[PDB]
Amino acid sequence: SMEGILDFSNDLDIALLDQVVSTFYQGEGVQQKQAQEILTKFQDNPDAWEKVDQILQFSTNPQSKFIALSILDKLITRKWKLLPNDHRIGIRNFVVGMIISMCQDDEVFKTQKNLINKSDLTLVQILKQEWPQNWPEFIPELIGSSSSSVNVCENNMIVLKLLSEEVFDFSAEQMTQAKALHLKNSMSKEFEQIFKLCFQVLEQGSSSSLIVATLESLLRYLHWIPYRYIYETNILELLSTKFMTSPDTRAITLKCLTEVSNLKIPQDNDLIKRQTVLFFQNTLQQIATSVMPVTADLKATYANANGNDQSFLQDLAMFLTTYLARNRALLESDESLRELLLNAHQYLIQLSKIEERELFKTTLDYWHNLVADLFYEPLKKHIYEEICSQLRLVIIENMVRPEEIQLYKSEREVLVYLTHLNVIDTEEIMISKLARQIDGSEWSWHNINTLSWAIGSISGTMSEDTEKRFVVTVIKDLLGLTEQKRGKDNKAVVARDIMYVVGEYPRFLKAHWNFLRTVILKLFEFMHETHEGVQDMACDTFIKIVQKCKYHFVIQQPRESEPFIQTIIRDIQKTTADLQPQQVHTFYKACGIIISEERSVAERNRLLSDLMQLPNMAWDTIVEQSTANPTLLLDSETVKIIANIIKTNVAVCTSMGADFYPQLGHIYYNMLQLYRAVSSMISTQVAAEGLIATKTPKVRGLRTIKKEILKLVETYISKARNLDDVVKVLVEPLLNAVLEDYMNNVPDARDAEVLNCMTTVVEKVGHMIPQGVILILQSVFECTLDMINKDFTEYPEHRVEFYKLLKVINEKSFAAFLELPPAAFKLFVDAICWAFKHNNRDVEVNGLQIALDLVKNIERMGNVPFANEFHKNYFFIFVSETFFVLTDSDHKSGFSKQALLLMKLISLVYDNKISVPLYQEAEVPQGTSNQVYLSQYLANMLSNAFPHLTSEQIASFLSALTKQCKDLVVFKGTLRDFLVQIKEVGGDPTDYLFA
Amino acid sequence: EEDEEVLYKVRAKLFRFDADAKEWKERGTGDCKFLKNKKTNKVRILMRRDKTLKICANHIIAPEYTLKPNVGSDRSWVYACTADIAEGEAEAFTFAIRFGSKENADKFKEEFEKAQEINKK
Amino acid sequence: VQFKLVLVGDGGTGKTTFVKRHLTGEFEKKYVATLGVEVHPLVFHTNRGPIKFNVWDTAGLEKFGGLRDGYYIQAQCAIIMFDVTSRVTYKNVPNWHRDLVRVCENIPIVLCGNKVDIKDRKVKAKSIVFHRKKNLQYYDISAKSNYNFEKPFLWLARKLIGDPNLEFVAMPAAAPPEVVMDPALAAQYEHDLEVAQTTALPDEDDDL
Ligand SMILES: Nc1nc2c(ncn2[C@@H]2O[C@H](COP(=O)(O)OP(=O)(O)OP(=O)(O)O)[C@@H](O)[C@H]2O)c(=O)[nH]1
Ligand SMILES: CC(C)CCNC/C=C/[S@](=O)c1cc(C(F)(F)F)cc(C(F)(F)F)c1
Ligand SMILES: [Cl-]
Ligand SMILES: [Cl-]
Ligand SMILES: [Cl-]
Ligand SMILES: [Cl-]
Ligand SMILES: [Cl-]
Ligand SMILES: [Cl-]
Ligand SMILES: [Cl-]
Ligand SMILES: [Cl-]
Ligand SMILES: [Cl-]
Ligand SMILES: [Mg+2]
Repeated sequence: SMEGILDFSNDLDIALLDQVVSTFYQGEGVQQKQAQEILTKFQDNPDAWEKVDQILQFSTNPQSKFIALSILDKLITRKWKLLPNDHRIGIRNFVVGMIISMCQDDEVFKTQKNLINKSDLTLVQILKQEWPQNWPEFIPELIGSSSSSVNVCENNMIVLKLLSEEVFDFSAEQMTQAKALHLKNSMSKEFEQIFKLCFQVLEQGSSSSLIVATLESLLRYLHWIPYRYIYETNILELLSTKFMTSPDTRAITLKCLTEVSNLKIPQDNDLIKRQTVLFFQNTLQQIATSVMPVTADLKATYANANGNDQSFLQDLAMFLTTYLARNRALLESDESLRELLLNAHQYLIQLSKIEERELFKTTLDYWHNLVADLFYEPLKKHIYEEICSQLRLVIIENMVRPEEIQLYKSEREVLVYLTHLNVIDTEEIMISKLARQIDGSEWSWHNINTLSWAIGSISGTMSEDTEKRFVVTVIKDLLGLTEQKRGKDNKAVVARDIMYVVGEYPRFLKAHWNFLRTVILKLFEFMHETHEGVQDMACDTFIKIVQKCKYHFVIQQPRESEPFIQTIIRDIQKTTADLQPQQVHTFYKACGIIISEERSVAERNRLLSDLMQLPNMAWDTIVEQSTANPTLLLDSETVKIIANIIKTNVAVCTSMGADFYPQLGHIYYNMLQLYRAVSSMISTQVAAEGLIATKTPKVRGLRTIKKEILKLVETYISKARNLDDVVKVLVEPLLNAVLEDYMNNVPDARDAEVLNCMTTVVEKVGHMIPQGVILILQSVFECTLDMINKDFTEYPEHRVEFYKLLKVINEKSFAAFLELPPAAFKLFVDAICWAFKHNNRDVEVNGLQIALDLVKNIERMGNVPFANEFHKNYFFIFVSETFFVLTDSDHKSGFSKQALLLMKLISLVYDNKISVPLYQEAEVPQGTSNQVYLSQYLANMLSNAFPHLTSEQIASFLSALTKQCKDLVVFKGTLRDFLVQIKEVGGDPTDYLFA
Repeated sequence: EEDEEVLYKVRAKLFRFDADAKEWKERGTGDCKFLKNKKTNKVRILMRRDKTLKICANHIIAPEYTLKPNVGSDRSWVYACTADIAEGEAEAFTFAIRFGSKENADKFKEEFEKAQEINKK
Repeated sequence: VQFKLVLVGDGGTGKTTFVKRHLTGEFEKKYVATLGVEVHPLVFHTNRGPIKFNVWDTAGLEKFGGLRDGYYIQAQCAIIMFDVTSRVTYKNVPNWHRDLVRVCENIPIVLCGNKVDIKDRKVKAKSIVFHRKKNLQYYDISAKSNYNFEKPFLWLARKLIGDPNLEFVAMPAAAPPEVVMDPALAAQYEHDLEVAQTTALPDEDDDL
């Protein structure tokens, strides 16, 4: 039965529509869902708008009337201008009439705010179409009708709020530049009269709901109106006194005063400065007398979450921070405003203690502004000494782990400034907090962790002498805390915190070799501790200290027999014996950092030799037995050992880069033999077991070997300084071992990592291997394209790596594309346009960049057959493909680079930089310029694609695009204007003259 | 769970097999517990999701059940369960459970068989 | 004790994936765009008894928008979702908020930045400020890693019940029934188990 309403050959049964709507909003499961589908199809019926007037009159369901207005809104915003004037006036009148009628009934006005607000927004959609040009007395009649009734006056304030929002706040994306300027100027020209209604209601009104709606409209007006409406009327006084006393108006009033604080205001006017001070004084006086005193526990109030207390305290933080960030200098020099200044900051100290992460960040941004200013501005810090002392405790008690990168950074910067301002106060707070860990009063894992992070954060702020005393004191206290504590859990928490603190004071470690050596040896002891987290923190602290203090490991320290790097390498088997593979890799990586400090080549190469001794000997043993009998790779255990050898090589190559070459040279030949052997096993296994083989632990392990070998080579070549060796020694064996294997595996067995490795090769030495680049394209291009051109989802990594490779080949070795046979060059253009149509931002952006780079590469060839053939074959393909993704609404993320590409293509023809006619002979008179033909081609293409546009709209748009094709920002404005006009009927063609 | 002894506890990800969609669908991640009822000495699997603590497995470790390897994993078990009540009404499922390591999966199988022998008495 | 919750935000931000994970525990890797709205009851067990959300998971894509703001009518709470890997999805948050609060003037709303599991984050912490003036709760979330997975619902439950000390609790676990195998479905179980053993488990590279 419910599907009856979709039958438009009948008259609509409103009793039925009301059933469907009720079963959707109030019903359940199966029937809620099928009602949903019926309502959607009803609403989207392009004749459904004809039914709206009937539904609004005869429906008893305010939800049906809401959906009716949704249907009408689709008509108003998209097809309005096709209606005869009489019909548009008909609709305007039945919307206004319905609004007034709903407002004049008290019961309806109270209980149906949803339908009234929706009606008001529908009215504003009509105003955007009709006002003022076809409705000049709208604002006068609204102002007039406001005296008639308190409900109509209140609702008129909702209409004016929505109008201001639609014109000033949300016009940028929804209207042409011209239409936005027209509506902004129209509201501006009539605001004097709107303001007088607003002001009179605030001065004399007694309805709380009327006053609140008036202040809600004022909040929107404050985004755009001139300051004089606020500073040259009584309105500042009313907002900052009367409306702050009433809780009903307080929330919206605070939000208004925040926006008042952001008004553009004269800067050299003592009266205006006094008014700015006065409204702040009034506001804070009302808070202290009507809401809570400066001493109030806002942490407690906020936690209790009574009524609107949380939103109010959020709004107070926003108001104080906004006002003080702009105006605190007004309060700083006059001794009579000192109490106001410090009371405002005291409210902010109390707000900063609230347990609410996002509110804390708001206050922290302000504290950063303040303490940065106290650090640089003369004669200011002394004002804020008690505020800063309190803030030191708040920041230390709220310190987060450095893993929370933005919050830790903000907190550290604030605490560093505060420490500089008073190092004695900072130290005293941190040492007394440590004492409350030691006496058990504040002891917990979270609390010792928090304090450790705070202590670490201020490294570098103290003098070296003060830091030395401070660090020794902290380390002594944490060592005593560890001894005192019972159980492995407790001891491990404090031990992690000692190693965290030590890791953050490299200046101290570099001055105290004996202590640094002790710390490293204790970290080595910890690398045998199986207690969860200890081995990880030992390895993490090791590499962190090495990164900061590497030089102290590579020199011979006084009273040592050799550089400490030799001592580490000589005992590495024992040190690393109990570590997991990833921990071993970190350890080897840290050793590589130290070895790369040794700038004597002989000594560096010997340390590298000695570090790689264990993996090299395990490698040699495997190679000897893997060559003597190829079966032993079957052993899952051997595959894991090989993978971990290669990963150890990657880790050391990561830290040594160019210096790694001799180690890569030692393994290179057998590494590529292993790549080929593993490759055979994978191909064989997939044949014997099916595609499922690629999910088996065995094949995944074999593919790990291939991926890690590609990662090792990519890592080395990305950092290589000797590119002659890369080309003469590494490239040919690499391309031989990896390209044919990639091409000749089934899609599911191809490693995306091959494409990634080849991107680095072309990036670093592409200019030196033109024949190698051609071989790379021959091996990967067509087979990879065929994997990714059936849909946008399959082989996501291949898709991304494929376009990164094409991008670098197009940048470094364009000649490789010149060598493609025509059919493959066509596939290249196809692949670029395919990248355009991705939603995936990585692929989309590379697609558009390749297109721009290709056009530039063709431009450089000058007037030669290949360039002329390119333009004749592909210019219109690139123009039309680019327009398609610009206008289809499915590729908004790529707008900038789409606009850039289109501007490049249009400017080529505008300048006459294409030497041949782009048109086929007999298509136009044989003399005709490419400018004339391009204009005709685009007019025809846009007319076919957007048949609802007029010829004049398309001609005016294209005339603007042509003129603006050397001015990106304006060109983009014109494109955005076109994107607005294609979404509606009867767009004004003069919009494209906007200047 | 207050009337039960905790015999074994391991972090796991549980899947159920969708025959319709021919694919494994995750049911939960969190602590998988073998709970021995102090009254009946019957051992159940009880698994709760991280964060929400909602039940993703609640069934007797039936002596008739057999842990089989999954083609994809050296750290997972697949078994038929004829009566799981995680989501209310007893339902039959093909479960897969995956662990942090092969050692954890091997240890799970060991405890699961120990529980089966307890449930046989 | 049921509350209407409306989920809004750009297509592909992870609204349906987030809800589905909460409903069944599953992580849907495929993107199947919602058509208009999907309504699912979602129950949490609290120290103050059960709370039921009637989740109206709405379409983010304009071409699948259906009734659009028609879905928001009599919502008691809301989640606005964006994707921290897609800047445009954050740029659109004020548009979703606008359409939402015009229909729901005084409801608790959580802003959720989804997909924080992805290394290449595009919407930086420092950029995310829209919530402050609009009094929205904000959470970084991952429907994939379960990062802050329960936080949006815990926050809304506290606001709707008006108890800031409300906690999610463990639903106590009934003794499961003992079973006997049906010898008629022995052959059936052999087949289903063969099919399941030879279908690979997803994400074999994850930590679980
Ligand atoms: N990496 C990652 N992917 C996610 C996450 N959440 C969702 N996804 C994926 O992102 C895509 C978005 O899925 P949906 O939930 O269907 O998107 P939606 O917001 O419901 O979109 P519409 O229904 O069109 O409005 C899917 O492929 C999900 O698997 C997340 O936290 N991390
Ligand atoms: C990891 C825990 C379970 C047990 C650890 N208990 C002992 C560790 C203490 S604690 O880590 C500690 C002990 C010493 C000590 F050698 F001087 F004692 C020195 C340091 C160093 F090197 F950082 F200065 C640190
Ligand atoms: Cl200032
Ligand atoms: Cl503790
Ligand atoms: Cl140094
Ligand atoms: Cl030497
Ligand atoms: Cl755009
Ligand atoms: Cl249209
Ligand atoms: Cl069985
Ligand atoms: Cl549920
Ligand atoms: Cl906030
Ligand atoms: Mg969805």
